Amino acid sequence: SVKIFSMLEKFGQFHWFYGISIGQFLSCFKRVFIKTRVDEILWLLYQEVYCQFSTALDKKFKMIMAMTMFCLYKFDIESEQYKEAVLTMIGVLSESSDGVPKLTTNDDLRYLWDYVTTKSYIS
Repeated sequence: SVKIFSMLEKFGQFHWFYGISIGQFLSCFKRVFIKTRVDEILWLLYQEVYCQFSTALDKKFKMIMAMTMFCLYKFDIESEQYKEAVLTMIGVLSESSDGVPKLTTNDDLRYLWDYVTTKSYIS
């Protein structure tokens, strides 16, 4: 929760309209409970905070926030080689880290590689 709030306050200090309210965050977290267990609360928290605070951002920051929440959750859940693969994927998307990833189970990674080899950046 505090990491998500730090990301949201970074967004708020970027642009004036993109601010975040602490009371809004508590209301969203309460409505999570209104609408392996602890991981299920964490999953519902991520899904609901995105579903509420995505509409306050434009499309480009929508992709920003979506991909960075997916990255944060997957760093928390998966292993170190997975994290290295994700960082290498973001680097080759950033034209900075152009190299082989720790490709292995992680089925969606081959689909991401299929998307990126054809230079389908938007996909």
